[PDB]
Amino acid sequence: KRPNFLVIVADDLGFSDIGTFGGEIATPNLDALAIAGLRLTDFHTASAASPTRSMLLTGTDHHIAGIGTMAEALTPELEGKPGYEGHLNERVVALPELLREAGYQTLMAGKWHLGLKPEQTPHARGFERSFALLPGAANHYGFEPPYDESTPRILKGTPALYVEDERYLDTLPEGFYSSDAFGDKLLQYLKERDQSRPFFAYLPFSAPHWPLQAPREIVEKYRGRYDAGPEALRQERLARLKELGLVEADVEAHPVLALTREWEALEDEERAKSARAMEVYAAMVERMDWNIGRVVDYLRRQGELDNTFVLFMSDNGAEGALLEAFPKFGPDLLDFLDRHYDNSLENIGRANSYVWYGPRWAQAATAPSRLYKAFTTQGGIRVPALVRYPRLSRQGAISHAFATVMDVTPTLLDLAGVRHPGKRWRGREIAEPRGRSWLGWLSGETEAAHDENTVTGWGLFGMRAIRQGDWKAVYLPAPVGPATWQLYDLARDPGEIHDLADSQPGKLAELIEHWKRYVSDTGVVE
Ligand SMILES: [Ca+2]
Repeated sequence: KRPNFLVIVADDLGFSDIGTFGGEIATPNLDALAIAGLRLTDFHTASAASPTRSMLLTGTDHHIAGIGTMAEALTPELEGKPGYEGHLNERVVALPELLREAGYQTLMAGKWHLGLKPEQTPHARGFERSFALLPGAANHYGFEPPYDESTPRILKGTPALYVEDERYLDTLPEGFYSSDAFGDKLLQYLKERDQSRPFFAYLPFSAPHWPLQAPREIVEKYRGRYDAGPEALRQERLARLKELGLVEADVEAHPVLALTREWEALEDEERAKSARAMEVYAAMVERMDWNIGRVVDYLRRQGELDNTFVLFMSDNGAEGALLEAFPKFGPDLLDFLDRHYDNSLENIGRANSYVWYGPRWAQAATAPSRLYKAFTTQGGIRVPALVRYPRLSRQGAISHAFATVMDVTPTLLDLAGVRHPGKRWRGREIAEPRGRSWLGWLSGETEAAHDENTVTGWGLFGMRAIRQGDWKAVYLPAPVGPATWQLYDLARDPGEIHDLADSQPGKLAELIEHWKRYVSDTGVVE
């Protein structure tokens, strides 16, 4: 029989957060899947949420699929540019659209971030059943601030805007907490399914994305765990990554860069609030894991899990952003939060708190990689991923084989026996995948789905990367980089520390040719 699919996406989860990826956070359900499956150390997304999601569900690049930049970042200049529509566009066909016409039941519960309008919903784009947060974020409990002209832009852009199928919801249920509600709905849809046909189940959490919020009883489990701070944590993560074989023992970690005060420079009250944010974060991840368990355990008891291809991934690097640092997110975010929320120590994590853990906590989870979410360095794009499917040969191991989010759609089509329709679908021109099916690799026929000549690009927020084999060039503009192409050998320098631009000018030049072709193939506009 054709397999089921369960595609689970964490939101801004960091590389070493989960237990089997070197973390101290309780993730038993994921860990059971991970150790019996295949853990990926060289799996890549885009550097931010909607770009990644557009790639996941198409098998092509975000600049083609409609999210050339984030909608919330769109300009009048970028306006009519193809692929910069700000929603999944009609130049692509989505994975669920293809499966659904081939007899799969398409079921989703979670964050969408691929369009706000009726014709852009999961219902519109291939899901027979869906319960979805349409924006990029929202209050986990559905506590909404006043909305008027004076509301910070980052809050105006993140209302708790939910749909079920075609119905825009006017209320949320009592006791609504995002991760629990997604677990509840997806379980509902699975229990309500036609058991005589396969399913494609999509479970995009909004945890552990800001605002950091979680049940108090889970936050309590972490009381005091993070009192030694983000650098002490980074060292624990690095040690554990090397003990587990996820990173080689000789790997040189990128230095931590931030403009904030280091832990030892903070006052006791400042530390206590920052540590509490990280305790809350941990609980978000544990609670997400618990919901995943509810879904997976149900499938297991049904006798369906072993014929379910289970993919878990984060959508981008850990979130190091200081939301107060960007005037576009304002005006006066901190003041608004001071007047509308309660970020007192004892209230952090509750519905009427609103915190984010910042650059030092984030870089603890991306280490040894350079930087974090919204950068084209490895910190922003290399994400934890696991595949559990016992029909595959490559299970029980850790793989450092190059892989991307664009490989997923072709892999699942392949397993489903469903052909990509080529260049036309429903009477319109569509893009063909840029990724490659993982089947030969995971079936043990080949060592990897890519090779030394594979070329992949990235570009978002003025930053660039271009990679061929294990050679990668990066471009970070001022004030966050040198506004010049830097060149790295990822096989020797996973931390992107040693710029080889001057010593290997021919390799850089080759990569710059690839970058131009990437721009041209995908329609990148800066
Ligand atoms: Ca994200």
